[PDB]
Amino acid sequence: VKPIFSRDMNEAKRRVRELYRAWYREVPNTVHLFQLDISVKQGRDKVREMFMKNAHVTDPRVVDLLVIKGKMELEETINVWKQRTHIMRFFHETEAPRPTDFLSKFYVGHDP
Amino acid sequence: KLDITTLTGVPEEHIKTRKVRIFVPARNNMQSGVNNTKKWKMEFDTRERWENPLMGWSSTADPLSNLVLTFSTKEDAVAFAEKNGWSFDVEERKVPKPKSKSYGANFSWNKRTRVSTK
Amino acid sequence: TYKFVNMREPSMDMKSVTDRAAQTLLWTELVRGLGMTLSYLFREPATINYPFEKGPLSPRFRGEHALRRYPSGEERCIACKLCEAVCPAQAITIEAEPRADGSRRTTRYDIDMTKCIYCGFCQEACPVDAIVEGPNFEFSTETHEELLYNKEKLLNNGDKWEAEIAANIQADYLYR
Amino acid sequence: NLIEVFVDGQSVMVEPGTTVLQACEKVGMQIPRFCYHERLSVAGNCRMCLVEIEKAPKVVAACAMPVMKGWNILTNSEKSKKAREGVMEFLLANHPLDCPICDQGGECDLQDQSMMF
Amino acid sequence: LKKTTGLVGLAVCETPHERLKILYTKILDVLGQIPKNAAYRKYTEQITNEKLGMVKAEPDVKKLEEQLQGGQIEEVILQAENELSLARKMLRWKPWEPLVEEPPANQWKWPI
Amino acid sequence: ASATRVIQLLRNWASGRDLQAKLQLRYQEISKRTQPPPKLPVGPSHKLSNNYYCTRDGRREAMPPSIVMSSQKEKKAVTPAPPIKRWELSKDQPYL
Amino acid sequence: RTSPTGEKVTHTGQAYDDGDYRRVRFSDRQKEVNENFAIDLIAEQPVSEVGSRVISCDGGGGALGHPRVYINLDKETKTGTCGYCGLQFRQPH
Amino acid sequence: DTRPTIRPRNDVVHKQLSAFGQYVAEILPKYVQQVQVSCFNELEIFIHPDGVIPVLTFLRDHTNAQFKSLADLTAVDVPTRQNRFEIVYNLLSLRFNSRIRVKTYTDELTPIESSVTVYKAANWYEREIWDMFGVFFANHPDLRRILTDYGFEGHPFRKDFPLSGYVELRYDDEVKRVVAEPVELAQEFRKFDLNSPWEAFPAYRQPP
Ligand code: SF4
Ligand code: SF4
Ligand code: FES
Repeated sequence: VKPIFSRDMNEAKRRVRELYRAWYREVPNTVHLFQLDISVKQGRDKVREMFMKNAHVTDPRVVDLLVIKGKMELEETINVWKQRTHIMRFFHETEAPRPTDFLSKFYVGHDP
Repeated sequence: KLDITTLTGVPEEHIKTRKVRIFVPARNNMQSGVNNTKKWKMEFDTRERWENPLMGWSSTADPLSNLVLTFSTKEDAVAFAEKNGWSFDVEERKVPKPKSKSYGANFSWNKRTRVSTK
Repeated sequence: TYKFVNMREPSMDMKSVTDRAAQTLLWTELVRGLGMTLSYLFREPATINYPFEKGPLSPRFRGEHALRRYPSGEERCIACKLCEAVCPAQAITIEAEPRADGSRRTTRYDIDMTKCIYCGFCQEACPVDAIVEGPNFEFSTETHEELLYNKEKLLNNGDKWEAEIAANIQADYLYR
Repeated sequence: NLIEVFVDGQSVMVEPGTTVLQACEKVGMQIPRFCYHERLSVAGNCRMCLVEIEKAPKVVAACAMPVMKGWNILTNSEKSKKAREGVMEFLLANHPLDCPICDQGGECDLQDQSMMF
Repeated sequence: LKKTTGLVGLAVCETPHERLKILYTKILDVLGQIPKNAAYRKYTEQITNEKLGMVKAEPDVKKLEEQLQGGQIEEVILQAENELSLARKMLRWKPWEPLVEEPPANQWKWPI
Repeated sequence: ASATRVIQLLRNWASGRDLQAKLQLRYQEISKRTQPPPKLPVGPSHKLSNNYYCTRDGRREAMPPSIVMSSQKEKKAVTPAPPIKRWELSKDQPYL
Repeated sequence: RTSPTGEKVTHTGQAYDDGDYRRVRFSDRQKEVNENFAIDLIAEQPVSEVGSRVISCDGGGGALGHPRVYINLDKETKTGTCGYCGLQFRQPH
Repeated sequence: DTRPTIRPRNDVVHKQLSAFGQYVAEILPKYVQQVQVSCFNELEIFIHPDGVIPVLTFLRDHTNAQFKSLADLTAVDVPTRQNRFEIVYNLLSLRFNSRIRVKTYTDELTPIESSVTVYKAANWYEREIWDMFGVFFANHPDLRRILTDYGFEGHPFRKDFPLSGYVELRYDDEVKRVVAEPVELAQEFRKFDLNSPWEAFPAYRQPP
């Protein structure tokens, strides 16, 4: 199939690393500009966590699309198009912890 | 294999815990029309529908409780379910048997098909 | 079949040039607009003394909903549920059971005025003129919950505005 | 054994003794019907399934009439349309205005067939 | 001469006939660089020859505009420029070649 | 309007027009708010004969779009339509 | 009528039980209850007598009522009841 | 038929559009796959997805096709196809007073050449197609969210996207900000099964 930006996973992994460097070097500015009440480590760990969620992906086309969406998210953060509400949406705080144990799920509700 | 799950934006709870059913809807027994039993349909699994305290309306926390996708063939539905990482459950289409019907049998001479009233 | 706005050259006659210079220096068009708004000053204002004076309305006005009753006193609603089916905002919720007499009477008829689009499709679909958007439009509430009307709220509304609702129906039903 | 009949010109191979309604169902045409049921004996009294056979001057009842080889069934011809409209008009002549109060409403064969034919 | 073309951004050309002839000759050359059996070359050559003959036939600007039915002569010049650019691009695209690929099965079937 | 002659003259001079003629406020020229009952006419299909729906079913006389060319198994150049005729200048007020 | 808790009962029979927290919404406020139970209002209407074997009721007013329906009056044990109106009719006996 | 209820049919425009469709198909056989003229006189040309720029540039610059105005640019999601997304181009020709349609197809991954170089209006239309459906347009000057929320995830106009979405907003007093939470509805959207079991139009009957 026709590629999007890369023809090999190695080429696709290169763009992921480039995005990570841009994201990693942006977190100190994001905390400073948005006046976040978190630490630089928390944001950088959060960036790592979101990258690690899409770690099982093997199709280079999907990898390119994820980086394309990754750059779009970074542009909003750099340009302060996002707000403190948008930035802190990754750090789910109002959401109560949902246990993943069967017995805990059994006690709560009919959730399969 | 297509793994668009990371691009659809669906949360993880509604990708793995779900159970998509692929079937041709059964004919509404109240009617003889069969136009609805021609296209394959895809629906999710029913979940909790509690009662709203204020008005008694049936509340829900299932965002996929109203999704009914229509497909031309079974293979397309299976492919679409595989694209989004949904555990599909295909039910084979049931077609009514060809039946031998004879109006003359209503007045049979030596058979039980002879009717007593018209 | 078409017209040219602008596209009008000015005459360069010495009289016309002098008139244009006088307009530029003495601000003739500015004084013209000043006179226009001064004339508007001495007009009679179009304000109405609300709430003592109310703006014009028509018998077709779509306002607060109400469930009407037959002259006999019984509800017209026979729970056909097509007013709920036609409602584009899905604001109507209807549940029905065979009443003690055996008639088709709703047990729940709930419309959230906070979701309704005041389209009228409900009053136009009802085959017995039961649900009818009445003439009331000033029913603002201090809380959100008051806008989630029950069957009791609608029935009460209908009994209050019946005289007017009937009169409006009588005035308009020939167009429907 | 399969004889050949035509539904709107299209060829179709059917068994001997097959009714017109089944021949039309084979190609995908569902002739309107009230009295006919697949699991009941053929009655032929509702007269809604009347269809025009090409070159024939009379409209047969598809629910009862068995096909003959070479027949061309004109499901959507003008004779069939007029027969369906007349039968629906006769059915609805004495039918009560209970649609709002009738529980069959919204899933009524008489309503849908009146809307369509 | 015409004071203005009416349209904003379109300037009056003091030499319409010469410009039209030059543009049409350039278009004809670029079409001559195209294979003969191609339908684009044949159709565009026919149109350009008709327009060039009409230009050579009538020296009057307004009568030429009425005969061309392309609006004002400056619009005709712009159309000729666009046609020349299109011919140059089609020289690279080469659309006279057979179909790239047939639609996949039921790709243009409606309804579902 | 309930405006004195002096006020009306001042208003007309300041505006430069006769405002008392085309008053914006409505006093009596409006239609009555209690109109007589109407009687609307029936359409062209309200007849008891020669009115079969098959002869007037526009919704069922539509057809699937006609396929003109499918890749699946000297002509003159053709425009999508005749070129648009040049518009003509208005004869009421050609130049505003 | 009044529920044992002291709360008026609606025409549908709904009344919050004493062991129901939802009754607290009526503490400083009222419970909206219609005081014109339709079932009581229709039964008040008398049964009209018509000599004909089949009559038709439109709810009164013509186009301002309900779809016209025809009611059989053959059963002498019962009275024909309009589906929409609820009015009762009886053939003289 | 005739009489007031039916809509009059104009054969002249039908013939003209069919002729122009044949013309376009002859000129561009490399990309044109199918040509149709609907009964209400609307011309559609079906183009292989690689033919976006060539066919549109031809329809914009050709002397016999001056579709210099991009009326619309939308996508249709049909999840029953391999290429579910169907990109539709609506063009207007002020010179010949007619309109034409160009339809291509694309997957959830295969990109489409951006027609910004052809029509400058295609910019925001392609941005909206990307935002709503997920179709990526290559060589696009600025592709990003145009209609959805800034931190929105998912493409809503897809047929498999839920009507109410997956997340909802509210103001929390603890965090002093608007927070996104999984969607919970006080009343569920009552899905209606409205399709009649009887065939309505015999002229569109698909083969068994
Ligand atoms: S209000 Fe009218 S339309 Fe709605 S359920 Fe009652 S009778 Fe039917
Ligand atoms: S006015 Fe419209 S939106 Fe409101 S209840 Fe009636 S039909 Fe529904
Ligand atoms: S279906 Fe009734 S006569 Fe055949």
